[PDB]
Amino acid sequence: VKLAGNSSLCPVSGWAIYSKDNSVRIGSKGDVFVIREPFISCSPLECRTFFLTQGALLNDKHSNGTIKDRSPYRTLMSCPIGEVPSPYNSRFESVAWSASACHDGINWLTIGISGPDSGAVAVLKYNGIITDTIKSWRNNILRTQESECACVNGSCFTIMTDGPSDGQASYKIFRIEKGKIVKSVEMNAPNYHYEECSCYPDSSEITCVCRDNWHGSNRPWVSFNQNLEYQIGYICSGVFGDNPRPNDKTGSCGPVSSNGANGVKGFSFKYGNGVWIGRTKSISSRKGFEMIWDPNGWTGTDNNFSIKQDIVGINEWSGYSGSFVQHPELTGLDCIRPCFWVELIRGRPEENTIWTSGSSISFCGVNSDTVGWSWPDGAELPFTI
Amino acid sequence: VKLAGNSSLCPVSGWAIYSKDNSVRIGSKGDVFVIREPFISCSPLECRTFFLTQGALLNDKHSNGTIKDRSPYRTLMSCPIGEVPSPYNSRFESVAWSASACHDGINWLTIGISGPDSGAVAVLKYNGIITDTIKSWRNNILRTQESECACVNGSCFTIMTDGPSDGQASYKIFRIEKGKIVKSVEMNAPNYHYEECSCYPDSSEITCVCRDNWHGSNRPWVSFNQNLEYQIGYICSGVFGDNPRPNDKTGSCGPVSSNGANGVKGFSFKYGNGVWIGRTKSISSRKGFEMIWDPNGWTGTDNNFSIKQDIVGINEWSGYSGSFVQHPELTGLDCIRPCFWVELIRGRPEENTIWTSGSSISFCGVNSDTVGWSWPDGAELPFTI
Amino acid sequence: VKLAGNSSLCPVSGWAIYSKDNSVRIGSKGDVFVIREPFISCSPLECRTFFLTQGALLNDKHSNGTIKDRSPYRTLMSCPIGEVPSPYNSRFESVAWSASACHDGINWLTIGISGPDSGAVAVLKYNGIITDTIKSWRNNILRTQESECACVNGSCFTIMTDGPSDGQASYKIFRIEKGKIVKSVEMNAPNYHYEECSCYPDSSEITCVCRDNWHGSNRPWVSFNQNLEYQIGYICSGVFGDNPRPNDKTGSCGPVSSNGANGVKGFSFKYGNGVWIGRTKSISSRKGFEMIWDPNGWTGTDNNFSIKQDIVGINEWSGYSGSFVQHPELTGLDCIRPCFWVELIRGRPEENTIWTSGSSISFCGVNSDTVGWSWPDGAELPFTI
Amino acid sequence: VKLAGNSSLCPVSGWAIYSKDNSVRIGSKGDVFVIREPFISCSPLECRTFFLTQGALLNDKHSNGTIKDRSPYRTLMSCPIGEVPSPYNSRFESVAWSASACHDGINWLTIGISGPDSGAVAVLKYNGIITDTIKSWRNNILRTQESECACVNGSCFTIMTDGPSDGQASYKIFRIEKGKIVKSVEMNAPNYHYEECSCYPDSSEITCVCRDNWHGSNRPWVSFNQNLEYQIGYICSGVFGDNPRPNDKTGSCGPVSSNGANGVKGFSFKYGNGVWIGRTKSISSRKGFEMIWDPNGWTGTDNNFSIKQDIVGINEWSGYSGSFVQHPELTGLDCIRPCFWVELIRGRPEENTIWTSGSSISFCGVNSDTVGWSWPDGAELPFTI
Repeated sequence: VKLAGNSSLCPVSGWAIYSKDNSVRIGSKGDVFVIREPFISCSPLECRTFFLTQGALLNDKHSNGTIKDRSPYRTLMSCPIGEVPSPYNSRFESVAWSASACHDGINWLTIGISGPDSGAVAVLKYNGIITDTIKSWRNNILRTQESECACVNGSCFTIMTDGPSDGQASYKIFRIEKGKIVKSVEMNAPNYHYEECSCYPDSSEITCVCRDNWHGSNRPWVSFNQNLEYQIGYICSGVFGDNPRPNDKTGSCGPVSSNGANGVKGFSFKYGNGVWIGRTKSISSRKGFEMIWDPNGWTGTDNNFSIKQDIVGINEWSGYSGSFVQHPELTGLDCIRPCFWVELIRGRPEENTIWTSGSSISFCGVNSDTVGWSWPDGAELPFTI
Repeated sequence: VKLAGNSSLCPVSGWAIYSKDNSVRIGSKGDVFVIREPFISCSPLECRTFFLTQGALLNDKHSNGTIKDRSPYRTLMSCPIGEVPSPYNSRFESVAWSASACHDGINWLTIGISGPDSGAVAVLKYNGIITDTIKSWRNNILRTQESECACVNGSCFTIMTDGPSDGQASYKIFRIEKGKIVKSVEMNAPNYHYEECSCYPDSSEITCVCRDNWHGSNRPWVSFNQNLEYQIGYICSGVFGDNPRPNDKTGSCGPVSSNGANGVKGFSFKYGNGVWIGRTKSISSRKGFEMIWDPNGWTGTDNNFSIKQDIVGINEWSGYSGSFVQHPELTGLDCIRPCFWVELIRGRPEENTIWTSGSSISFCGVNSDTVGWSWPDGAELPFTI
Repeated sequence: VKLAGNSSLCPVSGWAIYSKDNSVRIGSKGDVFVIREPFISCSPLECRTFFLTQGALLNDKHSNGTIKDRSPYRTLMSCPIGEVPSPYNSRFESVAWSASACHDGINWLTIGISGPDSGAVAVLKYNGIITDTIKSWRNNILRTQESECACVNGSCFTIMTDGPSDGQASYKIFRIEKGKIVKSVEMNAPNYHYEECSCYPDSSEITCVCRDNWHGSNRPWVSFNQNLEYQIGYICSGVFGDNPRPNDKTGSCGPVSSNGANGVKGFSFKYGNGVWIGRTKSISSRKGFEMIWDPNGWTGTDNNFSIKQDIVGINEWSGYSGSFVQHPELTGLDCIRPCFWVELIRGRPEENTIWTSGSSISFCGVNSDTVGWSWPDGAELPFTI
Repeated sequence: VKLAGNSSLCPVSGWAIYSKDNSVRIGSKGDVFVIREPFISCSPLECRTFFLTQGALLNDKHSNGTIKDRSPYRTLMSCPIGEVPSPYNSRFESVAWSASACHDGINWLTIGISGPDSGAVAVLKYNGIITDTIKSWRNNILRTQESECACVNGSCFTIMTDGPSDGQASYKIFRIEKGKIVKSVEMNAPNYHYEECSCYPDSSEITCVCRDNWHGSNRPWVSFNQNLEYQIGYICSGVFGDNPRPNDKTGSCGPVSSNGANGVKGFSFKYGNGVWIGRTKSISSRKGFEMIWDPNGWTGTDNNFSIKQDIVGINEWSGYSGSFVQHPELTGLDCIRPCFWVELIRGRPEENTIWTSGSSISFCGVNSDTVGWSWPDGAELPFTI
């Protein structure tokens, strides 16, 4: 059966920890991959964790210099949620250095980009069979969401970027039906930057929250229906979500350019005028993580919020964060439940090692009593390599 | 398709060894988890072993100081019975430092407690989906059975404790239907201590034998129906149950306080006025194990018994002990078969290592010819690390 | 649907290699068990290899002194045919130091003996549930076939021995229906010895060829119907079967006491008056293996034969040998196909190591063109331990 | 339902990266086999990778001298596509040093040759059961395709060679129906050499492209219907196929003998008069790989082509190459899709190691936009052994 997306998003007041993966603690002795960008996607029977292996095992000589991110060895794989990425319990999905995966209620769809920086090619697979193929239209690094896409009524929607990472790029929205592209629309967004977007279906409509890697320290968004009729803007809130970001002050609808020249992959949930902002705790480095509920944070420019929940302590390393969705066909409720994941990066950029790998944690929103704590990666670096 | 639980408990005269796990012998070279409290639960198709990993492998540098029991890295996992807990053959269940799991004949229910000591939160999962959530009441260490619960007619019953571990705590009984809490009742038991209960169904009723960690050297019990109408007391037999216990003498129906200040998790089966007491051979440390049949132990205060069976030698290390049952929907008989498991702890508290891990053995009650022997953990400590 | 054993045994003229296990070559780096007596049993869907793990991994410090054969750590496990006995791909069956397993077309039956020498107890499991239990009746040592048993209709037939290994013991035949013993008969065989039998069904009758560890260098046999009406004797051929055997000469109908004081587990197939003898190439040590077709070997005492096939070279180590059967419900033919397995022992009793482990090979009987070769264990001893 | 063939080969204009396993650069730490001659075969549900293990793990003392390609330890195994060949995730198929496997839409058929050089015997298995067995004729090294065969209307067709590898051999075509050899025809091809052929079905007929190991630097071919009515010849193109080959010039319809003393396993697809030649970039050693589209290459002797795609760089090691097919019963299209695989050999023959192992990559043909790149093996030799 298909996967309808006509039911609105569940209102939540807290987040309960779903899964925790101890990849780097177990990888000092066991055989686990050196992974990056570990997003989670769910199916009407189970939820899988998708990661981008670098072709090497942890605590090995082939994990040297894994700060590189575009090599002919990166592959997309998947393992059951909560389990370490290992060669003996992972499933091969595609060969890619940028990827995304979804389930339309019948079969898995995976998009994977692999090729030269000028002329990369995206290969679409439906049930493990190549169905369609895209090529770069502006001859720069072609990127995908790095997260799961949104599938509504049997059609799955993704966003791809092509162009400079510090200038004006080109943005495209795709509608995919059973692995074949049936409609693509190029966004007309001058003075905007969309990159590594997190998309969820709400009311037969798709909402994506992206990162501005050029001149924005808040987060842009785009919303479109099944005919790809889009609306663009930024999240107007004093609770900035990007990293690096300035200290909290009055935001604006336009790209706020105070400390916005890079970013980290993030997300947010729209609840009318409110937002559930998930950001780090350090305005300079990727340290800590927290959840903030701003009652009027989607259109009102002030730094006042209502609820804050602690997820990772301010002294513990953090990284990419994205959002996934559990449909009523799986949970059994009458609405769509929001969930999210966080990646805990530990390695070369900020520590004196030769590699770079990240563990993951996952939370799901509930209407019950929840507590805030710190669930970090308890690895003891450096390793023996 | 759901478990009825309306049959009486099978009368037995002996115990036949069901499974044995050589986790620590194999973990010196292989990749196995550092586990603790490995209870067992059965389903209408198979029986699983549930353990609480610390997030590190045996013979690894991350197994240092695993005598700690409440950390953000402890997770609940499960593996098929008789198999070593390994990253490559285990299934992730929940994130918890105190957990219990059950099967109501349709789907698996797992309760998992994780959070701060003052404010811990229990997350209930039905078929891998978060369904309900509980929070601590008295803001002390919220703890659960550490063993499987009892499911009768589609409802599963558990007991949770909240308060001092050497004083008067608060005790609660829960009824769970398809992951949602339907009814909770707070026990009114002055001068009692209930902790780490082992519950089994018998004639549509639930009986739990718990651990008195405050002033009792015998074991308390509680019995309730599906409406949570409870009866409380102590197992008044001269054959004491806890590990720090006096030499055998006339017991009492109230808490006997001679050597009882820090118990160990155990069990017992009621057969009218009789009991099947499972205890350790040493009254000082967790060494040895045996099963004793007292014909009038549940109500008569004398130290005379009838049958004793040897399960672990007096010079071999022992640990936690709990009880599980096999329903007629699985065995095919007309009554509920009693079974139990023992954990064999090897590590820091009594040996000169840096870690603490435990293997397990299992026994099933039969009406045939059985022998008493010693089935210890044949590990040779210390390890390389 | 249950297995019927009414179709006669297939006439064959050669043996084609079925599977080969490189357990010891792979176990120098990988994690494989230290196994012994690796028999094979088939099911209407697949064939499994059953072995007796000793609780330790190969190339490990717990492999010291594995020449011992009765310890509380030995367990019966199973893995798919042709695959190494690894902890990550094996299934736990029972706790035993002497075991056998069978499939009656519906579910797996496993018998496992574990306990003291004087008082060992056999635990019968049907579909993983304990169903019946036997105790030693002469209180010396309780042994089983170490191979698969014969299943006709829903009943499976095994032979158990109890008594001296160098004197006169007591012999019993069991009929098992759905895990429960329905009829047992004690053999009256003065001046005979049956220790490790290989049983196959032919025409709704069961024939077992056993080991004489007291008198004879030839092999005894027993044949019985479903009511346990047995016939006893010895294989009257000049082509002797046991490993400590004399040079070929005229055989005898009773125990030939020339070099018969020990023995090795073996087999033979009856074809009227003919036999398919599987023996070792060395009359003093367990080296080499071959299959010999004697047209009148079952009753005619002469050393002349017709066909010989080489399976292991005379300079390569060999060991236990047994026979299994592929029923028409699996192969699809109209008769029962003969098959056999060989164990290749490498370790302490003949080499300068600290351990003792064995690999396995399998052959199937065919009416096509086949070749004789040597398929030994290519391990390079000693290891690094 | 059985595969039908019955449809023509899909016209393609490019090749999309399908799978890639990083076996050699994961086996430096993990446990992977020392494999050689991989190939991929697809079933109506999944595609498997078949390899010929040498009985030893990578980075182990038993990897010494893994260049002897005919030993009694080589076995045929299979693992899911894109996954490393490991003892814990691969299935045993047969014992062979020369093998091929196929799926007729119902069950897997595997052919495996193992035995002496003069007297090797091929064992045919259907659904894991030995069904037929065939023996050598000219008492030389009996070879099979080393690739998947072609199954049309429930019958699978293979080619075997027997005779000198530098002279005139004997070639045979087999039709196999449910594991039993139905019809065999001996090819009458004087002054031809057929070896290691790659066969695909097209319009209910079989076309095979082989290697000439005696005096040809181009590639021979053979095409036959279901009654084994064959047509023989050579690929008449100036774009030569074998690895030892001269510089491009006008080809010939016979065995062009310039540098044809040896060869490497390869393939080609016929599209009327055109060819899709897959060859290496180095005319002396096995380095690089590319696909070339010659519009009239099958019959027109000129060196002009129209399309070239880069798959491995000229400075990266390459090896065997073969072709497989995805039927409409799996993809869902209306025609047969062509795909191919490449093996990346790294080890003793060309580098200063003690072993020889190869990774693999796979491509499938599409009518979309594709890019040429280099997807080599990123191993860093020598290892620690």
